[PDB]
Amino acid sequence: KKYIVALDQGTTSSRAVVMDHDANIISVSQREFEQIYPKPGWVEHDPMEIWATQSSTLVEVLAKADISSDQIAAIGITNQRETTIVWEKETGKPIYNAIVWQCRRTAEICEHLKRDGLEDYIRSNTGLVIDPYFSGTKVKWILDHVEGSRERARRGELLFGTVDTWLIWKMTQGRVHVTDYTNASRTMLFNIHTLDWDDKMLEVLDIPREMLPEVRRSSEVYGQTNIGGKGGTRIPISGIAGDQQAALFGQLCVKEGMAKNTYGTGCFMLMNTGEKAVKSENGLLTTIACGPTGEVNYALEGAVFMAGASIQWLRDEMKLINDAYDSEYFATKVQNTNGVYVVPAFTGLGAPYWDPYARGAIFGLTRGVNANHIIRATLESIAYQTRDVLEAMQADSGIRLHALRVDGGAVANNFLMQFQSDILGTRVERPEVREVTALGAAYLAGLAVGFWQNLDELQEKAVIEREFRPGIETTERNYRYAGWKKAVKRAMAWEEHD
Amino acid sequence: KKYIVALDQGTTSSRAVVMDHDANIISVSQREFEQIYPKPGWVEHDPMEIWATQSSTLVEVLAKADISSDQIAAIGITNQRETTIVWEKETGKPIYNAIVWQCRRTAEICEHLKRDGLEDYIRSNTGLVIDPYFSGTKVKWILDHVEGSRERARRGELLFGTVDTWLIWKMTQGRVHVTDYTNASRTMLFNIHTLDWDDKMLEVLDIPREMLPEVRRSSEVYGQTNIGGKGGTRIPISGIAGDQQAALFGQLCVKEGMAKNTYGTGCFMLMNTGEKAVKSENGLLTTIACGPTGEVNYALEGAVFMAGASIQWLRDEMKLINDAYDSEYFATKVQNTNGVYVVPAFTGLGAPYWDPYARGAIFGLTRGVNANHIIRATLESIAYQTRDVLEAMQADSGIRLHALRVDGGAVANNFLMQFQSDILGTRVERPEVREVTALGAAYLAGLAVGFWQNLDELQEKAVIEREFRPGIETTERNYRYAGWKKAVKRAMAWEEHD
Amino acid sequence: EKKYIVALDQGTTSSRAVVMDHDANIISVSQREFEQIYPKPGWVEHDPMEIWATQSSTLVEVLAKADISSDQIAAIGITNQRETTIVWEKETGKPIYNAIVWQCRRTAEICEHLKRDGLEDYIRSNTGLVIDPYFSGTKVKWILDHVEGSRERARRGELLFGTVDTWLIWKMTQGRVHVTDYTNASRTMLFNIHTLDWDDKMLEVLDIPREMLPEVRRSSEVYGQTNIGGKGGTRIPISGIAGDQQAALFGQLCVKEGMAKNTYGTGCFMLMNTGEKAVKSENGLLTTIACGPTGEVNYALEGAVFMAGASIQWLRDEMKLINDAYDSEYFATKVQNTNGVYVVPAFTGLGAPYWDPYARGAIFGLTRGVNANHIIRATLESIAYQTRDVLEAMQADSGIRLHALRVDGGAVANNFLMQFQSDILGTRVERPEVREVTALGAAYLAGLAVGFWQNLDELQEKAVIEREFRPGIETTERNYRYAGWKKAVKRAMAWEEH
Amino acid sequence: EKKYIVALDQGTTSSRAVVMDHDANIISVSQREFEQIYPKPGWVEHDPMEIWATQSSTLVEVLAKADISSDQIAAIGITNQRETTIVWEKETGKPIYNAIVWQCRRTAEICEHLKRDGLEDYIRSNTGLVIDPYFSGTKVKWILDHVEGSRERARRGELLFGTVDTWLIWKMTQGRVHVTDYTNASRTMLFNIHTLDWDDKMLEVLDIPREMLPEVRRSSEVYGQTNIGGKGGTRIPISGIAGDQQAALFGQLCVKEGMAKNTYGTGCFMLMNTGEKAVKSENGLLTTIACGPTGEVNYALEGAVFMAGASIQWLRDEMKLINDAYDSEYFATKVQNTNGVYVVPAFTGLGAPYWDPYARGAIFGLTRGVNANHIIRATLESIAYQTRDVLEAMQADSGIRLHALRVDGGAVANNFLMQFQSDILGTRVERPEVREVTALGAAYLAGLAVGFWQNLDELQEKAVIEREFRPGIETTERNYRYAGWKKAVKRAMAWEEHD
Ligand SMILES: Nc1ncnc2c1ncn2[C@@H]1O[C@H](COP(=O)(O)OP(=O)(O)O)[C@@H](O)[C@H]1O
Ligand SMILES: Nc1ncnc2c1ncn2[C@@H]1O[C@H](COP(=O)(O)OP(=O)(O)O)[C@@H](O)[C@H]1O
Repeated sequence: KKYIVALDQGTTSSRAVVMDHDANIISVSQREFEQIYPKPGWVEHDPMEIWATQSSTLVEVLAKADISSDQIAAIGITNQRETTIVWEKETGKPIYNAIVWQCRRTAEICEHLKRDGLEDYIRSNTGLVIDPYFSGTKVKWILDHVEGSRERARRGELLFGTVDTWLIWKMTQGRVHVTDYTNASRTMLFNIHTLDWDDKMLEVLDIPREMLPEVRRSSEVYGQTNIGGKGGTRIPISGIAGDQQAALFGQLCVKEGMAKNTYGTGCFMLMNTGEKAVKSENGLLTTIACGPTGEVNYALEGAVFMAGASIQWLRDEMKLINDAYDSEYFATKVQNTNGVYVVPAFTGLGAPYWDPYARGAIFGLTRGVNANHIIRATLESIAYQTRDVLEAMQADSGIRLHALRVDGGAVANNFLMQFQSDILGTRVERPEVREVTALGAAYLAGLAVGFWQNLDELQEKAVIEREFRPGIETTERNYRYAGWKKAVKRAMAWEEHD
Repeated sequence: KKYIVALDQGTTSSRAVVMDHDANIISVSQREFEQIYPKPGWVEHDPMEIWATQSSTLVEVLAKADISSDQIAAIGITNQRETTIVWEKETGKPIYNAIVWQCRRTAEICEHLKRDGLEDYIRSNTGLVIDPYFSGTKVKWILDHVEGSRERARRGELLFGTVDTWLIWKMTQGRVHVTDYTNASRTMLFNIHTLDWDDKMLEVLDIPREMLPEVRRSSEVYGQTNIGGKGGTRIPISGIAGDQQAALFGQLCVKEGMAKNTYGTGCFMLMNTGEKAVKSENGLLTTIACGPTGEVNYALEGAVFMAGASIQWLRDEMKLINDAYDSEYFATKVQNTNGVYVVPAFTGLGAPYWDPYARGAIFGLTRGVNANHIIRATLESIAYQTRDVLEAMQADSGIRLHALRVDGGAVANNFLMQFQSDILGTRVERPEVREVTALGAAYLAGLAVGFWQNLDELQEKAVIEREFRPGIETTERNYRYAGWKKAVKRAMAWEEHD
Repeated sequence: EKKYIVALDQGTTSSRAVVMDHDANIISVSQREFEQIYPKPGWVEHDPMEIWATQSSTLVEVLAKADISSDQIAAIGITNQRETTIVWEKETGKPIYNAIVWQCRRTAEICEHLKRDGLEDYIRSNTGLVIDPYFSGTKVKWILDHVEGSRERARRGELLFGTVDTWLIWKMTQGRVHVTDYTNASRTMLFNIHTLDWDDKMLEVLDIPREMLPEVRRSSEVYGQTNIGGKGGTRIPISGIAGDQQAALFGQLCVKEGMAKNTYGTGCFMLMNTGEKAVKSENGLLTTIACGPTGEVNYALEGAVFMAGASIQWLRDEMKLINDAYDSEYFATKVQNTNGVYVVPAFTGLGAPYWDPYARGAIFGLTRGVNANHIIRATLESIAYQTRDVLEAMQADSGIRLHALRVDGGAVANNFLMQFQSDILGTRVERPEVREVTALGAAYLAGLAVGFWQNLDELQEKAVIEREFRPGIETTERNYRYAGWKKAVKRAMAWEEH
Repeated sequence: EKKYIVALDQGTTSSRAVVMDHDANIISVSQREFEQIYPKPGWVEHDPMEIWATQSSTLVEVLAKADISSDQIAAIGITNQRETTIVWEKETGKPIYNAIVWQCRRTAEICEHLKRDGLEDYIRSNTGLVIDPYFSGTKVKWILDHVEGSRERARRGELLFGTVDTWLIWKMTQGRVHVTDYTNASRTMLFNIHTLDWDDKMLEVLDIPREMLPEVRRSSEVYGQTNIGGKGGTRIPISGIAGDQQAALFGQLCVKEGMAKNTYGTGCFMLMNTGEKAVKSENGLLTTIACGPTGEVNYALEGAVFMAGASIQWLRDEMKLINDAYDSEYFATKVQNTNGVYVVPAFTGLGAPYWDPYARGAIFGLTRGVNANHIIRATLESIAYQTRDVLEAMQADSGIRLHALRVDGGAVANNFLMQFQSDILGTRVERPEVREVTALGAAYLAGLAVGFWQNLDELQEKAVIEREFRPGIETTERNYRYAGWKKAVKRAMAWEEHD
């Protein structure tokens, strides 16, 4: 009994990870899963595939690392936060695929609410923005979209759930219908002061309460699981959080003012705002983090929809790189983007913009622009975007951050990193372990299980493997930025409202 | 006595065709040359390299076809229209590279003029539009960049010329310094009415009249060349015309209201308006063509900067494809652009927009979008463009095309062909022989020296290879076209000038 | 309850997991490729943890993905890559050396003495085996000698040995179980095929402590149970074991004497069923245990080809000449002959009927016009060649003239291959509807065991000849191309220095 | 006045034209590759016209682009690929058949008849050539026998026979002149190297009308003029011709006995000057004619290897393994060695010291973990091997172990290869700054005639070794690797089936 196990249900892959008591990484599992675009603007995931992969990674992580059911103190869980599931309570079968948080299909529905004038209400109790991004719209969607859903829904025959929930249920044979604070926040269904489903929003979206599941603390005993092994082995489930929050947490951004920015399929920037929830005026998200004890807290969140994904697109779709990591190479074979700009609004915009109608776009093409500029453009867009939110933050925040605690798959790229310090004019912290989403999940659980007795017990745990100071002139910084800002403006509003 | 040679010094390649009296392409020779992009929006060529390749070709088609210097009746010359070259007479060495019609460096220069109510005149006098495209401002520009050029030139130390102009001089060792009408009407410098150098123009731009060459007829001995051989052999240069203008003539559009479309590096639609010059109101150019005799005729013209070039760009720069023939195969792997649009303003706008500041851009980008979608979007810009002008054409022309006739490299592409057909809803006629440009120069030089008594002998000559009636995909046309429009507006105004 | 049977295929390049219904319908498949280690030219290894880890996650995964729950599995079938040797520590359960693969050749040295020593007839007689590094014996000894004080702990109980099945079953029973079937045991070169038990002459020759040995068992029989979680007290019976080859002969219903099949996976295996008589080869073929219609020990004539689908992987992965294995046929068909080039896929020694551990891969007949495609096709070709090779011996040894070859394996997707083979043999060819005959074989057995099925014939109406390739062209070529091939071989033979 | 000499390099794969000056620098170059045609597996053909046309445009382009007038050219030097045989109609000036590339193997059969009729000794002694389908003889005859009434017209004075120097010049004199040189003429196996003239037995044995051969001349000397137009009445002396190998040797100032060079191109050639002395060789080398310090007649030991640069071109154009020959280096350095792989590149048979028309190209040591890097790498090494093969025959035959190796050719750029090479022989490898040496010879051969330069000394210090490669591999290793090759080689032999 001396291992903790984090579960990370990524946007593109399912991960499984293994730490010890000194919190190292004994092992990793990963599997990607099919991403579906039934139609341009839309994103879906197979719930079944989401599962399997997530299960198998679990099982495969121990196997290979040669660990037995028995030594697993507990299991923590983080997931991508907005994607929505709905299935028959009985058969445990989805009434429709999972709609990822990217999928813009409920834009239209958003229009309605915007118009009924719920904007202030929503910013107010949920702290969210009216976006197809959030779960509510989605649920109403399956709901309206499937024959007598609403009905079954009422007869409590159907279960609504995010990923964490779905995970756990499956996990516990349908025994446990739960989810933690953090994940509830982004549903735009649950009140954040109150701390429990906004009664108003259910009516609004026309959503039968029967369907929701209990909400709990992010750090706590929720259940157990039997994955086989040596007769009588049950594994506990003591930790749940959205990756974002997980990272935040595994980053030890446990006081107000503390923040990090993560780089994976998207970009997330979160600042801990302690016990008090700052209402943003600069196009940010107010949300729930975790205190040093898995306690409710608040946070300022800036969400970027596309980051490493552009890069995935380069390779899967554009097929211009053979592997992610190549980007560094190619992008550095030139001195600039040669006037080029990418606006990766592939799935709309996001903070601080919030533009369901924007699409992805390339700018300032000329004859002599080759592929290397493009790729490089792609990277930098990442860098701009952040700049977009960071400011917003300092705006809303009132704090002027002095360095950037980043993390994610992509922090591995040094270019992007340098580029980022430059463009920012800020220091950039690069911790020695980049799977913190996973840590935050280990941390939360084992906490819940006295695997660790408190945070501090970790503290000297977090190590900056490298830091980046800028190097470029203010003039050009702003100079390049302006370009970016203009590029943005050309993109927004592309798609037509039906 | 047996053959005539056409010479096509095209934007991207130098060429040499051998026709017989029967009007048959007996042998061919292509050579490609370097495209220089000193910087974004600028495109130069090496004048020597132009020379270089163009001589090699001629020398090459001949050998190959086992043809002796004596057997050639005349030499015709066609060329890329607007590139300016400038050299010393005493040495025949350029003070600068050829500056391309593409090249957008003289934009500032155009704003001065615009600023000086110079417009009405220019249009009036030259039938052109203020824009970086003309050798006008170009010339000037070199003059201002090279130390004490002006003075030398005044003292007639420096020669000025277009391409034909440079070729002929080169080929007649300095002996002859001349130009034809068509060409000359593309300088901004020359009066299409008058039939001679506009002084205001020469004044306004401050170009020394010494540098200009003799404007001549499109069909007329001008001199001769010595390419060795038996000995005593001298070959005459009987024909000259701007390629756009040569193509039109080779299409035998010698009567008023007869049109053609040309797709090579760029796109150029022309209409023979007979002895009367029609003034554009729709963004079109008024220019000089040839009569059925090689005599001054007038044409309305639409000009698109980027046509075949894009495929080359995907090719050389993007490397998405291996060959331009390819493109088709990729485009037909998908059934729509996935809503992605491309605007090939790599080198500014042009007809009917004229916007030296537009730069290329790709729009409606999304995650399921791949290379093919892209390649295909690329070909579509092509038809979109042609549709654009084709309409100014009919506004201006008042004539409704009951069918397009076309030519150039690109027309071998049936995707392009058929698309174009459905996009326009008009029929598209494709010849068996597509180098109708060379033909036109064959035709002129030939007509000149008695090789053929008239166009008559050449009428029975053509043959349509394919006629592209518009695929049912002629219902959804404004719809497609409409995205197009939207898209363009978004391309417009990229580069910074203020 | 219990509607499903699960086959486990632990192949040389991947591990699978297959779910059948009572109708013997693959309700789900799972794969995951795994590393191929070549510490040195001529040697192949695997990681027993990786073999494990893969095999694990697959099972878990097919289940998952198909929504089948543990309570529903009547039993589990088990198949494996046959010769590969593993040696762990009973306590820790950890290995003291990587799986050494049948392919591997480090043992020829040892093998060298055994020849030296006179051990032919015996080995062959009692084993029906030949002296070669293909078989586990030599391998074992090897590790024993390489690992320090192996023999001690070996005799002190301490170390276990196992083939794959051994290794997987040991692992799914927590160590509780240490079984093996006949089929499998035969391939060790350690155990007596007549006697039905470990041959101690051997054990003595090779100096292998019987402590470390496991128990030979019945191919169809409950050996034990596994626990993979679920509704407490859930466990699954392990009723089936076979070497995939034999495993395959069975799935294919070749349970009567004179019945054979050919299998095209990573390699090539032809086996004929000899009823209860163990026919002694005299043409380079092996004699091995097989399965009667009840799991009963039968006997077989077997031809073992080391490089078959392996070659194609080489091309794609190593030569990188291909993207997908399915590509191969396309390219090959791109040429029309191989331009007289031959490929000899002896990357891993010779194998029947030659057995030549000193031969290495080689390519012949190259010329300046020989290109990739020709080469590819040569590769494919080499497969139908090695086949015709053994097929002859089969009918030497068998004395039976097979009228049509029945086939199976992953590579039979190849129409080209299938056709070429047809022609090369000048015999018809039967492609089944399903190709996972191997996993099938395994389900059958373990299901027969647990009464899933009461008899084969139940399953007879299963098997649908999806396609039949009849011999194409005339003899002449046949023999002609063959001679070509023979030549080649002889020059492959004897490369390595020993 | 006349401030420049121009060299025409006509190679097996591309047509060149170089422009130098009095200070023998290179003002410019123009190349162009031309189609390799393989009618049948082991058959090598070229469109005479393409050879022509390419040489033309190249000549033209150098001038044109360098801004150089016919009036400025002191003369044209000429070199070519050596065995490729062209035969055309005197009237029309048209090839009766493609040009048969030296590489071509189609005449083995015929070489058989030869050996069989006891001629090995003679051929070896008057011509200095070994019986193979390498040389011109059989080619001609082949043609001859294959074209209906050729022989007839060929006596009837209507048909012409030429190597490539010869087809060029005549194409550039409008048929005025039909000449050839010592160097080239010696590779036909129809020319006696002492007598220094057309072999009768030769013509006899082979049935070739004396009436078709150009006339044999010096290497440096004025043979004609050409007119390429320009400023009226401009003529250009054609003042030099040599087989490019001999050209290289020459352009290396390889001019006294003991002096030798290795050239690495589409093939690989190694030759060493034996002065005036014609050494018959026992070790498989070639005996031929080279140039004296004045263009006078010299002699040499040649070592001819069929594929060097061509092997890579096969990776690049056929196997598509690399996209650029220069890449080679890159790839092969991603590996420490070659996983026991060996590439024997007998695409075109053997060649010295082997001499095996039946030999095919092959690959050995194949194993599962062998990737394309190893193949490329092996490819490279084969070059090094073969060199070491001829190299030895040479020391055998001449008693001298080369202290340093003077090299050149297009492939000498490959640093890897260079080094490997050093390693494999355990000899120093001198790399000149200008590797374009074949041309240079030609220029030298020309300007010299035309008195452009009066002596070679004028030319001496003009040479500079850009790089020296010393062997960095332990003897054992060195030899060890050799033995392997040697083994591989044999397996390669006699693959082909001779009825
Ligand atoms: N099959 C093809 N499909 C599409 N575009 C093509 C195709 N072939 C050539 N192109 C383009 O057409 C142009 C060559 O046409 P051409 O008319 O010969 O040149 P130019 O206008 O300068 O004289 C290049 O831009 C080339 O990519
Ligand atoms: N870096 C390199 N490595 C290997 N071969 C090279 C390299 N660079 C050029 N080459 C090769 O050298 C040959 C060119 O020979 P060169 O001396 O130019 O041509 P030629 O055949 O006419 O003598 C080509 O076959 C090319 O494949």
